[PDB]
Amino acid sequence: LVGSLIALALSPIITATEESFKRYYSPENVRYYNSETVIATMAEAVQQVQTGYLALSGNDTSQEKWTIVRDFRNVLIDEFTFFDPANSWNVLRNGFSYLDSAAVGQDKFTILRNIINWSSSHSELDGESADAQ
Amino acid sequence: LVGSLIALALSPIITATEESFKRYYSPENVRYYNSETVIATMAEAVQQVQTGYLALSGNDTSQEKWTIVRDFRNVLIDEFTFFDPANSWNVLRNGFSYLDSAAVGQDKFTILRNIINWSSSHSELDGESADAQNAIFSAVRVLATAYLSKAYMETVASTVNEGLAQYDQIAAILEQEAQIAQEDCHDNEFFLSIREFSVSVARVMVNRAYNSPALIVYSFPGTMHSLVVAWEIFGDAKRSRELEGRNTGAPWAIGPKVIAERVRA
Amino acid sequence: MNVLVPGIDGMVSAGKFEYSGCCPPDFADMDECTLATSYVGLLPSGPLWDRAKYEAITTITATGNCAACWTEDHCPTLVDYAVNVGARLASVIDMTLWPAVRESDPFTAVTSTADWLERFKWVNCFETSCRSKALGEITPIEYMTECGPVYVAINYPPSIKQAFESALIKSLERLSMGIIKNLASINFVIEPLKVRVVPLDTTNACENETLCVTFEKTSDFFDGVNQNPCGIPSPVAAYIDRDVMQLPSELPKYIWPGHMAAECVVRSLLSHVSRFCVVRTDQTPD
Amino acid sequence: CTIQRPEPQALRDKIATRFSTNVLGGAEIIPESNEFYVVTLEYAMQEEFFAFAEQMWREQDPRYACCENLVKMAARRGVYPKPAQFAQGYVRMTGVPGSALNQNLRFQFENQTYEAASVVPDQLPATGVLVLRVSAVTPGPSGNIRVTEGSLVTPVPGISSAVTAYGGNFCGGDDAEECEPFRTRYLQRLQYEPRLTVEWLKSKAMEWPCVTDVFDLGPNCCSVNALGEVECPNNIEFYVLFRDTFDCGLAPQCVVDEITDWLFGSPQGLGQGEAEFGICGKVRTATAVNLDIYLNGLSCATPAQARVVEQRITDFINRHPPSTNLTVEQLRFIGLQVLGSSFAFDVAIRSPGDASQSGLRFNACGDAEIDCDYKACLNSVQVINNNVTT
Amino acid sequence: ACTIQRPEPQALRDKIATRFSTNVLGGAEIIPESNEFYVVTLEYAMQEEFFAFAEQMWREQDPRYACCENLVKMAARRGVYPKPAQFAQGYVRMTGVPGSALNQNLRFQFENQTYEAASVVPDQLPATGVLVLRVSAVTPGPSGNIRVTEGSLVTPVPGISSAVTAYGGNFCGGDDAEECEPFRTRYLQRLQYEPRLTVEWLKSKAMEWPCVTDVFDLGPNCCSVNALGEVECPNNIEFYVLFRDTFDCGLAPQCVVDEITDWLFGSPQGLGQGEAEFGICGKVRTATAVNLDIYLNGLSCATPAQARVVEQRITDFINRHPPSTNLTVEQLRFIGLQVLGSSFAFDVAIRSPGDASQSGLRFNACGDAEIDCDYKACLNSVQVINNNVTT
Amino acid sequence: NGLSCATPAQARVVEQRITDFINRHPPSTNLTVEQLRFIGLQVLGSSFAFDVAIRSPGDASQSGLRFNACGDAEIDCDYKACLNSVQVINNNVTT
Amino acid sequence: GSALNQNLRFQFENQTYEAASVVPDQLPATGVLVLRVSAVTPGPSGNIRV
Repeated sequence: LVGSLIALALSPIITATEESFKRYYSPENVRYYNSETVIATMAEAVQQVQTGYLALSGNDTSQEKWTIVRDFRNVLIDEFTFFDPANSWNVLRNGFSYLDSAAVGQDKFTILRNIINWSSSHSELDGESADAQ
Repeated sequence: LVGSLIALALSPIITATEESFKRYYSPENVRYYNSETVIATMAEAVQQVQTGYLALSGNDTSQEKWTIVRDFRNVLIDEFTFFDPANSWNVLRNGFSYLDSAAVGQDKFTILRNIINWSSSHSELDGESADAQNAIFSAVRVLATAYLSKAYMETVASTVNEGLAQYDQIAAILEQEAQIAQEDCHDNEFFLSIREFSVSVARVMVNRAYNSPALIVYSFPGTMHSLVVAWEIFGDAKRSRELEGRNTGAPWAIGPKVIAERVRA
Repeated sequence: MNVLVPGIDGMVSAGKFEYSGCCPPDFADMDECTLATSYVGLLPSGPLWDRAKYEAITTITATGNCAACWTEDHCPTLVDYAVNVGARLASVIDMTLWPAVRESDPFTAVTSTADWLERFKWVNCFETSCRSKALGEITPIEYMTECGPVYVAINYPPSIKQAFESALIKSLERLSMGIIKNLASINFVIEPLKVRVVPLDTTNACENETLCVTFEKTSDFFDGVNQNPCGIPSPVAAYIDRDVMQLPSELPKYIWPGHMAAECVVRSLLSHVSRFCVVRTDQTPD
Repeated sequence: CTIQRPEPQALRDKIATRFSTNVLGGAEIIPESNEFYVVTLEYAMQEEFFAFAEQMWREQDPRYACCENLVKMAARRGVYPKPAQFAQGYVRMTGVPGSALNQNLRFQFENQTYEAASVVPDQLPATGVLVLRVSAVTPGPSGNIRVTEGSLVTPVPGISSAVTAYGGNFCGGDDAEECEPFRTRYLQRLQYEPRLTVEWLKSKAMEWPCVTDVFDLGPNCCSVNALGEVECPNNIEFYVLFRDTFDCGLAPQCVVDEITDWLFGSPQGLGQGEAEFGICGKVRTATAVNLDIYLNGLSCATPAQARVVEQRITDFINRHPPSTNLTVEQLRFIGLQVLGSSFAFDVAIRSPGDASQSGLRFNACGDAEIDCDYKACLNSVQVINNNVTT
Repeated sequence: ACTIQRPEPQALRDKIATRFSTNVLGGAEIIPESNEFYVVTLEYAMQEEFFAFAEQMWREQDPRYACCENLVKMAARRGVYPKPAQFAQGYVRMTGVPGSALNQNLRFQFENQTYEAASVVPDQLPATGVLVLRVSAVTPGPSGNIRVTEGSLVTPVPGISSAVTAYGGNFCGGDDAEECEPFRTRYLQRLQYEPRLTVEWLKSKAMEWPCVTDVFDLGPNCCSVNALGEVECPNNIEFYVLFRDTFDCGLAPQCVVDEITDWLFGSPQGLGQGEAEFGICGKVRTATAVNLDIYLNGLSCATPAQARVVEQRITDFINRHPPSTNLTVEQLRFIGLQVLGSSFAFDVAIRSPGDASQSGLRFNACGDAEIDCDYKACLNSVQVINNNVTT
Repeated sequence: NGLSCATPAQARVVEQRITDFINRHPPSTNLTVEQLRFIGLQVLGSSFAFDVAIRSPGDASQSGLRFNACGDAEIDCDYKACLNSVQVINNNVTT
Repeated sequence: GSALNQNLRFQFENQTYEAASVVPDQLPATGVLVLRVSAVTPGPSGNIRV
């Protein structure tokens, strides 16, 4: 019985993040004059992942790139998809999975750093509405 | 053909209980103005098992739980199921079978103890009607005691004193049932079966208490930490976890007398 | 025969067991002196530690907090660090684990009394302007105004609020177990509030047009809360002075928060009775 | 989601890596150096924390708390152990009417001393008979002896030195509880809630000494439920029996009065007793009505069958609720169940001496009608033959 | 929101620094950059985790924060357990030539739902040639509830008619399992302090009667005041019950609710012969239906998906509306406006069928449909008027 | 009107939400009653007896302020709606 | 009332289209439903006038 010291464990943190995100993000309970703003923020967050993926796989011409691109377009066009916490989390997690496997090595340094930059903001609403953002 | 000393034999007693219960329980022959009361008691006896099972499997959500729950409700709703001694016994025996397999270990201690408590009553009717009602109580208690013994065999004995204390709790119950069956030659064969089962239980319970982990008392020169005690006795400080359950006192003041296993290098 | 004692199920007979002696030490027994010097025994043994481990001393500074005493011929060694670790665990256990256990039980909570009430969804009936008209023409905290009665929200001092909330929690916990609504059981439930019910009618009753009860104080002091694992709680006054708090003169001279909560609880319990009346009588400290 | 106590090895590595990365800047921990002892001491302080916490959180669990901790957090919620109980019974004394009585009477039956438990009247009744309630002086099961004759411990002027106990019945004795039986019935009480259901009140009355059965008012009783200007029912009353102590199981009014006061309190209607606040009630006894039964044709059945029919009939009437008709059809069914449907059976009910008894009346069908506060008591069963066969 | 008070970080960091100097360094403070500085900072970090561990292990014991598994373990100690799944139930009529033997594995089918005998079948058909059985759905869940009266045998047996009919009623009673969150709220409700729990106990009990779906307390319109202008509080217990899955609109006839009242309170009421305690007297009510037509305006500009969901949400809201409660245009407008957007141009109207008057229905100036006592708003039709926009 | 008969916890939430909404209101925009009413319904429930009304302090006249038939508040250019005081009144009977 | 499925697809002159949105549980009351469809295979061949 031996231990592994050549790779990280991302399953624990990812599941831990899922619980925290599900706990607070609930657009159907926030005060009604803030639901639109909260949802709009979520759409922007997904858009950031979409831009990152398209940059990494520029020279790819497989039959899966067309499918993934179509999937991204469909989700954003549809409006009710983000009213469900379950749907919102799944898109966010899966979107990152495609981004990670797009390229291997130094190619991802710039893409991920940009996303971290965009996610350093803090909400300026009040009360529970701030937590949902 | 070496003998086995790691499990009990429940098939003999269970079959013995079946014969005794069938001998007297007969709602169709008891005097007519007591059949309703006798049947009502049996329905209560089954309900006790139903409550026990539902408590043990609270967090289960498999497809089998729904079927078992439906089966319990169907039998109780039907009014004619308990007129047949054959049907009555089968429901009673099977009910415990599901109860015993619901959980393993200490989880069954409280559930089984409650059933034994409910089955300590004695009927207040006269003549035959009394026998038809005492049979339900006596049969249930013996079954619960037998299954309670099996539960104790699935847990590690914390201490010799505690392990033997558990055994005395069982021998007393079995002894009481033996006296009732032999009160006036009420059931001679049942008395023999109970007596033989009790000695069989003792052969295993005593062995578990004295020889399961084979504990022994040490004599240290003063109180010392759990980690240090584990390293000295055995040679591996990672084994200190065992000492937590058998010794009182804070983890930093274990002693001056310690209870641990036998080194068998 | 035996002497009965109040109980959740009515009047019962009590008794005692015989001392066993198999209780693990509680938070109270733990002390900084107890284990600060103890870890000196976790170090190895040899010529490099024998002298240092032998000369280990510990003294308590101003506010407890055991600290090693450095004489004029102290030889620095790792043994000093071991003592420092000992002081740490004694302190961390007190600041971290002791409060966690203390607040978990309604009969010992101290700091989280207000939070516990929100768990029971307790709402007082004397603070809503739309109170039930059966609660009396003028409640003790209402002064008449041209446009009907008006109530005043009192801001109790800290100590009484902590004690009053603690007492209320105990009674609510007792009631959640379910009781048979007779006089003996009810008195026990609201007993921690230091209030007792007593009917006015002394004859047979059961035929008269109304049944009347009144509330009598049993003591002039709540049972305080104690933070430390040892010692005894400090009692606090259960009343409040109108003039001291600068309240409208229309209010009664003395205001008892405990009596108010007890009255609300009893009224809800005996709502189904159609001829239940309350005649509150002014009470003053002894 | 769940976070639990870490294992030893997985815990030390966390400390060693944290210590190395932040303090030594990634340097390895060389064994036997000073940092090696610092790391291991740090881990020890870490493990002792969890071990103590797990040990202490067990105590608050009633299923595992030590005995001395179970008595507390159990008296807090109003649950206490049970001490040794006392046996009780009824006695009878006679003497010259008008003699002065005392409140310190004592009775010695057989190696056992019993003291008066009820309030003794100041003077003996006119009829010269008095029935008390006595309890043993030494608690325990040994107070359940069955003797019928006893003597007053100390002589009293004008009162005989010989007393008798009704049926020699003494019940109630018991021993104290133990730790384990108390642990149960407490964590079992946590799953219970009383509700004042009529069954609960009925079961409560049976705790009185020497009580066997209990029934609601029979069909032939017109009850009253208002007792005041209330909207819907407010009152409840029911009977009691003492089958094993008094003749026919019926007790004199002197006893049922005591039960009513205890159960419903005194004054009534204010929840002074064991009943709900604002609920009034009453417990009443009945007067015996004797009957004779003439079974016809039993003589031609086997002796074994004859006894069974006689025994069953006697038992059924003994348990009959007060103020209820004793129809002929019920008796006939008992005979058919054992003798077979083809037997030539017949029964009839007649009063002793064919006299008239208050509260008794026969209908056209032959049954016996009994008014309120009256019970059917069997006086004698006889077998007659006036036919031929075989 | 912390339950374990945590002093200010500066206060703590001083305490660790002071203790270290007194014990190890003999009274002197630390150099800004040295091993002593870093070990002190690390000691502070581990202290924070210890606080969190105590905070969590306390939090994992309170009913309103415990994990989804520890919650059920705690509920066992107080005799509260989650509700398992249920199977549909009902009666079926059978006709065939007398004397033909029967089988125990018999099964039926009513509208794609397969039912099986739930009781010991007799040996053979009785003399009259008519038999009545108890059946339970082969699979659990609410899908077993259906409102039909004719079925067909699935497994032919000689001598038994190929056509089988149910009783005048229908099969129902099936339900799905209980999730975690609904269990948590129910458990907390039991633990909390609630006045007049006797009313709550009866309300919960009524839901165990077969075919019952919802229990509604007396509506606001049911309040009454005597001639003195003082609100009157009755001493009886009453409420409503609906059978949405068995009767049209969920309103049952009087005869059905009369049986429930007798069982719940006894006959005569108050004597404790029923499920209620002694001295408890009440009555179970029903309701009468008033039809309504709802018109949605200005929905053409919305995308087809938006139109579908807005129509669906309003339909559900009206269906579940309690009896003796007003139905205001504001509520319906708010529900739709919540989906379309606060800036959308949305409007609704309510009108009666054929604009005819009905009993217990009154339109106020604002456009609300006021409803009297013992009356429920029953949906009649949802129509979205048509216009032309965006061309 | 009517909040006094709701639980104290719910009462504070409604007061806090209303105050925040008006504070963020854009200048020179009407403050209709329906917006305030919706805030109450989202938390108190659709079946609650709720009602709101807007009145000027001391029922005086302020430049750039008018009330329409529906009861809303009309505000002209270069003017903003500012909360001055929120009070709870009770004039009905229930419970 | 009839229940729907998620994998249904259509055809218009040899071109097969599949639903491109979450299909509802069952047909609505009016019995008419509107869907969003996307060509199964990409390319200009998916453009048609029918």
